[PDB]
Amino acid sequence: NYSANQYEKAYLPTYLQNWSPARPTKEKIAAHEGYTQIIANDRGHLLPSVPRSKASPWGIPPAKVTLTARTTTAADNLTKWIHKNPDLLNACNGLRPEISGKPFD
Amino acid sequence: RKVGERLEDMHCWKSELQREIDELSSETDLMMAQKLRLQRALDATSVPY
Amino acid sequence: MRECISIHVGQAGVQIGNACWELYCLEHGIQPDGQMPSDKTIGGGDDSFNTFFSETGAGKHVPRAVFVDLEPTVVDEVRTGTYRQLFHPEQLITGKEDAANNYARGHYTIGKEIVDLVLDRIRKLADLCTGLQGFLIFHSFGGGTGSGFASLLMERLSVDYGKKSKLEFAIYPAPQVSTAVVEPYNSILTTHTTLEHSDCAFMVDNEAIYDICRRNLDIERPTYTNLNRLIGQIVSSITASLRFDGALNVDLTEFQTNLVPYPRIHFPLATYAPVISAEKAYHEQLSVAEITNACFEPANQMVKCDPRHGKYMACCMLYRGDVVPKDVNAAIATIKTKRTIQFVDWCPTGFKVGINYQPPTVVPGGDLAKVQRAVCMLSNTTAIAEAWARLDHKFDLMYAKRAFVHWYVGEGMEEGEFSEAREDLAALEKDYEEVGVD
Amino acid sequence: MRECISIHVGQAGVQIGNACWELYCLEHGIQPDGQMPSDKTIGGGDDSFNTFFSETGAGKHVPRAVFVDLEPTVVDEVRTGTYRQLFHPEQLITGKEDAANNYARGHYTIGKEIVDLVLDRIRKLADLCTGLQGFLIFHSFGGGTGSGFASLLMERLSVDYGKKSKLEFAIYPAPQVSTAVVEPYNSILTTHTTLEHSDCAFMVDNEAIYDICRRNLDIERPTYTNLNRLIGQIVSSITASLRFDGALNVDLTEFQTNLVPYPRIHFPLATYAPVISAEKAYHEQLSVAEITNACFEPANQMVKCDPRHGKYMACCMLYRGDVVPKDVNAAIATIKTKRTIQFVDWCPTGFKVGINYQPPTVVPGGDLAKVQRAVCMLSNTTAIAEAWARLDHKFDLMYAKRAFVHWYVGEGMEEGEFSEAREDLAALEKDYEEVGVD
Amino acid sequence: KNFINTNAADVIMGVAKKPKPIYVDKRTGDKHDLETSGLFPKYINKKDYGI
Amino acid sequence: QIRLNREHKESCEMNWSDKVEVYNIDDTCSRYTNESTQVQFYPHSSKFEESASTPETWAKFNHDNLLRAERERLASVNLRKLIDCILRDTAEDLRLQCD
Amino acid sequence: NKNQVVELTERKRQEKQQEQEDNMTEITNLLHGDLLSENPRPVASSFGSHRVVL
Amino acid sequence: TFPTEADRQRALKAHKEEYAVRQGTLRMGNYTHP
Amino acid sequence: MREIVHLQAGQCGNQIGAKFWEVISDEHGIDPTGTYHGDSDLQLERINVYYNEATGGKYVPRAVLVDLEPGTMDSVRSGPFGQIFRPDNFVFGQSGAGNNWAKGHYTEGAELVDSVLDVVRKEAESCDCLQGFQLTHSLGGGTGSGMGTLLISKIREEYPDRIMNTFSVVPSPKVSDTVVEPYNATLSVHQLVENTDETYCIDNEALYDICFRTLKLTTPTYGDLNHLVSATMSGVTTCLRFPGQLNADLRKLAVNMVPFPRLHFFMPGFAPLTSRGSQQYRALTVPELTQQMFDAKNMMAACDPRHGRYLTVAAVFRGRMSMKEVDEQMLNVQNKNSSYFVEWIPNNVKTAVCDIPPRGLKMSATFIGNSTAIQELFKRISEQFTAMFRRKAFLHWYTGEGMDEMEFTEAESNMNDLVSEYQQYQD
Ligand SMILES: Nc1nc2c(ncn2[C@@H]2O[C@H](COP(=O)(O)OP(=O)(O)OP(=O)(O)O)[C@@H](O)[C@H]2O)c(=O)[nH]1
Ligand SMILES: Nc1nc2c(ncn2[C@@H]2O[C@H](COP(=O)(O)OP(=O)(O)OP(=O)(O)O)[C@@H](O)[C@H]2O)c(=O)[nH]1
Ligand SMILES: Nc1nc2c(ncn2[C@@H]2O[C@H](COP(=O)(O)OP(=O)(O)OP(=O)(O)O)[C@@H](O)[C@H]2O)c(=O)[nH]1
Repeated sequence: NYSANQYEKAYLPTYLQNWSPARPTKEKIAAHEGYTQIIANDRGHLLPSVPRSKASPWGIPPAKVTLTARTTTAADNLTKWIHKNPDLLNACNGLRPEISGKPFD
Repeated sequence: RKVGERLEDMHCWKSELQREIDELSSETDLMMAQKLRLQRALDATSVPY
Repeated sequence: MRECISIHVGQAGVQIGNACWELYCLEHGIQPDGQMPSDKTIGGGDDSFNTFFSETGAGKHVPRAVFVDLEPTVVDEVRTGTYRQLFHPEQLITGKEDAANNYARGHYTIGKEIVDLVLDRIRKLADLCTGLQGFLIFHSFGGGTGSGFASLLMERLSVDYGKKSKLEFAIYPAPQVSTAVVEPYNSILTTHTTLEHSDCAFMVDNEAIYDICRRNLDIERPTYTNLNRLIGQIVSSITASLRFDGALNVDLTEFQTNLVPYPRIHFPLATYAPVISAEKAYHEQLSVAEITNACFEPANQMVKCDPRHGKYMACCMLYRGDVVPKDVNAAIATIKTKRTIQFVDWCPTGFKVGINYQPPTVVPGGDLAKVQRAVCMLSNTTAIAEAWARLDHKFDLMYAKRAFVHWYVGEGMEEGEFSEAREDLAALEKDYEEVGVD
Repeated sequence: MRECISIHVGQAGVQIGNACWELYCLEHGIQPDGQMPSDKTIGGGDDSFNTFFSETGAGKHVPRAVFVDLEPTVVDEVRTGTYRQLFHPEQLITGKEDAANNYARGHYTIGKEIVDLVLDRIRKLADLCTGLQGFLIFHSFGGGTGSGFASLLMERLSVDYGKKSKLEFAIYPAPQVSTAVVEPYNSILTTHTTLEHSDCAFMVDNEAIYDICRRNLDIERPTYTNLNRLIGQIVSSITASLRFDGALNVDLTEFQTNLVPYPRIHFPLATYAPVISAEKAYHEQLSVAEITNACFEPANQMVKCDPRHGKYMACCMLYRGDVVPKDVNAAIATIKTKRTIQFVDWCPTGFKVGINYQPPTVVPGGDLAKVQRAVCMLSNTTAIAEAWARLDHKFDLMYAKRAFVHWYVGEGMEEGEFSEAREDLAALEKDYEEVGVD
Repeated sequence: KNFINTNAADVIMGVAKKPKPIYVDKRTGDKHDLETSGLFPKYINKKDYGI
Repeated sequence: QIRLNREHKESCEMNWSDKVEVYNIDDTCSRYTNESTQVQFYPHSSKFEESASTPETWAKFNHDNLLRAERERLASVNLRKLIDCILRDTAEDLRLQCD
Repeated sequence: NKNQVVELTERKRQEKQQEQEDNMTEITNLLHGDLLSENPRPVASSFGSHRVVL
Repeated sequence: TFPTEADRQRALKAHKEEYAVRQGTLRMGNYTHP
Repeated sequence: MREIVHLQAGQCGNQIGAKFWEVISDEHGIDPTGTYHGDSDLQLERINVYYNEATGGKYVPRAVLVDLEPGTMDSVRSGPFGQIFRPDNFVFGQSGAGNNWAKGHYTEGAELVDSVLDVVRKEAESCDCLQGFQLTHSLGGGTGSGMGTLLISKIREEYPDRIMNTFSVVPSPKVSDTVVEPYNATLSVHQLVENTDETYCIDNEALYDICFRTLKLTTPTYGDLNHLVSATMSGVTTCLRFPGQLNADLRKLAVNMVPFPRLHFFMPGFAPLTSRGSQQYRALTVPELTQQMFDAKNMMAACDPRHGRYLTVAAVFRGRMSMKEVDEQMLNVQNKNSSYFVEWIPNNVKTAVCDIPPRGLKMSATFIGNSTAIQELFKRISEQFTAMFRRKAFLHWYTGEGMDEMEFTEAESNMNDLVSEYQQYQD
């Protein structure tokens, strides 16, 4: 799930025809120390002491737009008319669009 | 260029005469069926006499 | 590479797309079977058809379009037509139940269960394609099945896929002819839903299509085939840049960037100048100047808008055929000098020239003339607000006496949504003069 | 060397093994009589059959499988079939009394006096074998005679032979179809007995087997011949790595080592990508890119599971036919980038690739396609727990009102074994959730 | 009766109703029940699993 | 009528066949290029220039044969309709008489 | 163009001839229309001659 | 569209005085003609 | 696919469907015996909207016949097409109605509703997904009104998601023969307006004049009148079965028709009506068709809406036409009488064109009308009811059956409420 080195032109949506970015990647790791203890028994069972992703994931008005120049009051709703929907802001391919614009005077 | 022109010209007539033979065969089958129907009617004719 | 996808929603959108694909197979010399002659053009699907067809090692030119429908009636005989062998069987989306002219019925009752399937068709088209610049959406504002079903799909394709273009094509409602009085209900519903998502919406009206033909094509008795012939020519002309090169090549990306001035309003108007009968073409001469006069003659537009009642912002001309830069630049210079033509003082230049060597072809058993120099006129003017102005007084009376709502509230809406569209429109009309004001 | 033994238990397991053996003779061209043509392949029993058939100096290919049954009907009728001369008479282990759909009746009443005879078959087969990597157990969870009898034999073969693999294959109970109401009873009984002994259990469901049959194979009226042809193809594909070579060859040990994450749970899912009708294959094309999406397309899995409702741990693809490293390594790289594919972060790598050059062949009088590029997709995900969760809320009701128990306790059981199995399942579910929690 | 004005009030307080989640399969594929399809439902949502 | 229709079928079929082979050979030969093989020196001749036909006359032949088949099919359809009507009238008359 | 126009006119003449013969055939059917002709023969849909259809 | 509210108020009065003469329903279209 | 199951009610209906069904069989080219003669490809595939398949290429009608008197059923069975109808579909009772509405609505209905519902659901499960149902019956018919009002009520809750098409004939205003008929009609319409969604209005007196106008044949048979209405109901159903750029669903039509829910009553309009010389004296042109389509004499349903105004109008055109003429004809009539419509709705015209001509003529059409002309109909029956209820003539029968005057009170009141509905909208 990492980005490779140097030859970073052979793996892009250029061939994927991907229209929702795949996954953010990086090339950097802090120098890890640690005897990397084992904290389960036989089943992925975390020993009660150690923490996990504590059941975080377990398992339309949103659209791309720039505010540009459309009446402030209409634009203000649009921002709210974009957000306040975590059913489309959290997970499951990403569900998350972008935004831009500029204010008025 | 001249050879290509002649080739497409030939291809046209090929196509329509293809299709023409096709409908001729279909119509021949249709008259087969109707001839057989007349034969059956003639077969049925006899008894009332 | 350079390709795009066509979609045909509404039972009206299927016969027109049929003619378009019927037109498209001619210039490539496609036989109805699905294969070329013994001549060598087949492969992995890479030739003039690669942008349009998918002729893989199987040798069958597979068109890159999906025809979606909700009634088995009109979608079956085409599946028994002449090129049904060409068409991918499960690309021809059929249904068993109609939307009954109801946007919401198609948009809610039946839309959920079928969009997932067509989304599967979209993705399995998406994976096989390479560059896929945009989509070709063929619909209709008074969509009996077009209205509701197009909206939901263009929502779903927008939200998952937002980084490309989406090209929209619908018949505009006839200003004084209405084959349905619930047509204003969904039409404004479609418009307000599409303003914030649609990239490029292009309209057309059948009345003036008829009005043209008995004017100069001289046929007092055309047919839908004739109607579909003209519009199919329009989309053929705009895609000739993809099909053929020229002095310069232009793309839909340029069309989007250069045509729309500002957000919301993205509704230019098409036009095709050399509309004339074969006999009138026979003993007359065509040159750039007169067709440049003809293209801007007010009676040659398919949309009932007096251009003098409005003002121009953009004008795109796409010369397909044997032309030279000299006369056209001189001719357009004279056009700039004209006084009756009134672009906004805001735009110094609003002209996007397209040059294509290829003379447009006639269709066998057709009705058009034989043209050497053609031009397509996609343009946007302020004379269009009257149409929506026509719609609102039509709609404002109707909603006050709220006819037919018993059906709409009867299957699961309320009046708030109908409220939104009116101030949505009231925004569009009020914006139209504000930008119309210099 | 590289050979194994197959076992066919339950009256369901008897036709399926036959069709597999029927299939197996085709790719080797074996005649029904038992001998090859004048061409030379016989010997001391050493050729492509040496792993499957025993064609000794007698010249007759003897399949290395045992058909065990408790009712003479189906076992005798196949003994009068077409290949009965090939088969070993008392390898066709018949019975005169049924298990009466009762696990323990099959497990206790009659299995005692028959297993020893079957054990003699095992050892007399074991001694002649050389490599004897493992076994191919064909059974069913709702085994009318499979459930009880497969359990007892598995126990005895586990205790005497614990150094080799045991490969299990059972029709998973139909989630919404229950041809028996004791079918849950014995199914949970089978599960709890097998969790601590079975090596690799692979399931499949008939309802989805039909679902493709009319979806892409387009048969509204197929029969078990088609169904056994499908599964016979599946086991043929997994044995192709044994039968032939490729870019790389993989053995059952590698799968076992690479499929099961952690002990107990050894239940992955099978899927075969190029499933299509012949005529649809006729004018279309197949390559790695599209078949990759289809095999991971959620509706192509023969198990009623949504991968989006779960998360991936293991996935195995075995490519049988003409493929190249370049596209496949790129194509899988596409899948890793895919967002819908939600593997557990525990495994950055969760794929096992098997390349086999051999194009899969058609069977005469068959219904399959003409496959050059094939892949069977073996995978394991967290979305499987619903099936067992479906069984327990089924099972808990009946057990609370203790239906049909008067039979089971009547012929020799009590509630303790029933009591034990439920918390084992309750253990499995929380285990399935604890692995699902990261 | 100003039944004209009633019809306004009839649809003004008409609220709305609901559809039913059902799916389709094929060319002429029928209206296959999505709801509890047994294929892609929300099955694991009850306080009885595992515990 | 059957006999006549089958004869016309055969004639148009043989001409179609001939255009098929000539088209195939033309396409196969057209693939030639200057550097490739299938490149041979011969002496010239007069059958190289032998004269037998002209394109407009050939098209005349084709169109005339087309017309022949067209008219024969028309006649067949007419005869079929006449037969059906005759059958109808016969049945009705017999019915009334027996009643 | 002229040749196309010339054959265009011929199609016009032929479809005139086509649409004409449709009319006379349509006229013929109306002449033989049973509803128009009101023949007293088809009223005897009964099996026995002594009994009629009411 | 206007940069300054002063130009906004300058524009609206310029069209308000020119309202009736101008064509178009919103009275922004051009009277023109000889 | 979507399909329709038909219901055959009333003793008049016993004739109605009989003529209606044989027209369909003759239109589609099936013999009286039932063995279809393959002649037109298009009619072959779209026959399953109405007919199921039987062995030997026999197309079983999916219609149910119901009555009380065996003799009529014996007659329709002994007809030229009685063989194509099923003995299964022949459900009936062994009693005489007295043609009493209450007896057919409360007494005789009770022991037959169970049986008849089984047959329809047997037929309903025989098919997959319907548009809805249509009923041939009469509002003035004694036994038909009793059965239908029961059946329509039961099927409502059974399938509240389908099309409850109704076809009823309005008795002659000048004379009703049955003197208790207005009692029968007013009772039936009370539930009918409650239950129905679509209803056709048909009058014999108009049909009698049409015989005097275009048939010109002096003495017809009642079946000849049925032949006309069967042609009309066939023409509207041609849109479903046949291809062409016109949308078929009655709901697609219905959503184009009904301004407000209480609008269920609709009037027909039909295609060239021609007399002896005029068959060879007519130049069949869309103008002269369209002229004839909106002729004050061409109407046949109730009366002249010249008295009233036109709410919604829909004409479907069957033949080789095109969008242009129907557009200009629509413009011509729109300019012909712009004021004769209502200002409440402009563009109240709904157009569809069927490209498949009928067997017998090329260019045809059908019209369905919603105007303000029905007021004359029920204002007539209004005083009829009041005058007879003024002195409760012929009432001891219904009280003996178990009926009371209070039922009449809301029935007329509901009727009166609908009368105010028509005007206060229009006026
Ligand atoms: N572009 C185009 N429009 C048409 C054509 N024929 C009719 N139209 C108009 O386009 C509209 C199409 O909308 P609908 O009538 O709802 O068609 P639909 O949604 O596909 O399905 P239906 O409701 O069954 O008709 C119609 O109202 C016509 O006015 C055509 O051939 N091409
Ligand atoms: N794999 C397979 N399954 C089948 C076949 N025919 C039926 N089945 C199903 O598989 C199940 C077989 O389990 P059982 O009924 O217990 O069969 P059994 O254990 O061999 O013995 P019995 O109790 O006699 O039937 C049946 O319930 C059927 O639903 C078949 O031909 N092949
Ligand atoms: N069959 C038939 N019915 C007719 C005819 N003319 C008028 N009708 C009327 O159509 C109505 C409907 O028939 P049904 O509902 O079956 O009649 P009913 O319930 O038995 O009661 P009645 O009206 O007394 O016959 C009858 O009431 C007749 O008044 C005709 O010529 N033939």
